[PDB]
Amino acid sequence: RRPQVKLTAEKLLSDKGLPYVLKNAHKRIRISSKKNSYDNLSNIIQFYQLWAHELFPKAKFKDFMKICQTVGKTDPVLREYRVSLFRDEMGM
Amino acid sequence: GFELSKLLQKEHQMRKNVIKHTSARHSRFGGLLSIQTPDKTRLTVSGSQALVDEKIALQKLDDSKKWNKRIIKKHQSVAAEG
Amino acid sequence: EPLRIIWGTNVSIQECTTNFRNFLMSFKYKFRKILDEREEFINNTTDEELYYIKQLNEMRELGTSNLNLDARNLLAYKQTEDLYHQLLNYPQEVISIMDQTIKDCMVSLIVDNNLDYDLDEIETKFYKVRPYNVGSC
Amino acid sequence: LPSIQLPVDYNNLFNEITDFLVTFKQKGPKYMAMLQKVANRELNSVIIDLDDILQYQNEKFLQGTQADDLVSAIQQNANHFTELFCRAIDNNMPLPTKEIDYKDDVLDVILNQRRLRNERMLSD
DNA sequence: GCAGATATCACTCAGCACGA
DNA sequence: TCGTGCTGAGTGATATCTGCTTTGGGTGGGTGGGTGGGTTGAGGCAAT
Repeated sequence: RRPQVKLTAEKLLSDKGLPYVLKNAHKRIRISSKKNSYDNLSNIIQFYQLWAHELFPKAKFKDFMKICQTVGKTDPVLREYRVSLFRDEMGM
Repeated sequence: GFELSKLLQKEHQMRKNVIKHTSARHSRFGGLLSIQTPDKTRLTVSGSQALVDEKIALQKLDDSKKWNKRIIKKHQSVAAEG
Repeated sequence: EPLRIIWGTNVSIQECTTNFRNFLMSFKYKFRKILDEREEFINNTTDEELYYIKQLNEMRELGTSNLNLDARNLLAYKQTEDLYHQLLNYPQEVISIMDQTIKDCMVSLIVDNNLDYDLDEIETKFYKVRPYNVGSC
Repeated sequence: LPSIQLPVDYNNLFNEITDFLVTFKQKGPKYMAMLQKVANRELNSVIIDLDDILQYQNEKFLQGTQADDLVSAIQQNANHFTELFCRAIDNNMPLPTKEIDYKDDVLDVILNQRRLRNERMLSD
């Protein structure tokens, strides 16, 4: 009767998602030599889990990562953009 | 005896680590936490232990989710192939 | 940096924890006497000593997991005036925070003092606070 | 559910009630002052005197602008006019004049956060 | 008319082999 | 070296279904009602 919510390229490419990550990802995340490795890993996973929950509350963190892997493998439009970001850096 | 003592010492360490996640008060004591994300929105997480440690709060928020992605494991017993 | 906040209010839990830890760390009974207009009754031995530090040390020596608390003592101190109202209005969250802060204070006292006490006994013990004298009956 | 044509109109009665709470004068209007006290958290009970309603009705009729008999309507079916009076008070409620605490108001933080979230969601 | 325990059917997804 | 159409498999939501009492007893009541029923006997203690 109702199509299942699914992590499509459209949601990822929306303002919330990859654009949000590129906007503010280095400022919030911070790996410090003084702090232990566990704390830095916790901080990184803390940022990414919050972003995923804001974007895709449906799936847990590990499931979100696996779905992201599959989508990146499949979707061509996602590949287009992923190549594009790298291309801009080569330009820079 | 020595092996039993070592195993008991390992189990005691595991129990000590587990105790860190349990609340001093009983289950029905109550207490709701409201953790605000940077985009001015707050999510409610219950439990006494979630109030002090943020990692526990995030972990409980993770576990509360119900939907699970598929995992298919097709395995054949040895008796099937003799 | 998500900010922990008690539901339905605007009190930061980290503020509560740090204020309670400071109050426990540095509290002298002379403040209680000053509050009750009993300044002239202040001695120089009992009222010049860290009350709750002795309470926690006695707890450890006797192996107990209970610390009775007086709200009027919270009112006496400077940093914990709002903590009294918070405890009165939101007892569950404040009580849990106080219990965890008491456990943290005991652990820090043992570690910093460089005592020979084994950390296992304190680590696996549940600590609870029992406030009383919280106002009119 | 067959329908009947009862000789009672609720829009007109609600308009009359709204006019009653803003025009009656047993000092400004009595019930306006009573509500003003409530908005300051000084009163938690508003008592509507049907004698006042009768006096207002007779005053209006004397002027020639006869209106519906509100007193008889209230007694014949009272469980419905509680809602009407509450709605009228909510509509005509005045803004507080004395500074309120607003500190330990669970159903003010809840509502503020609910408004912020709704505005952010709708705007996006 | 209403809540709970139970079983039915339909739809969609990850693996597989082949052909490009 | 690899891309995609076909398939079996398994949940999700939804269809029918049974059940909607139940129960002996006064801290479940009598505005829940008798077509839902409840039928002691000895022993201890106050009053006298």
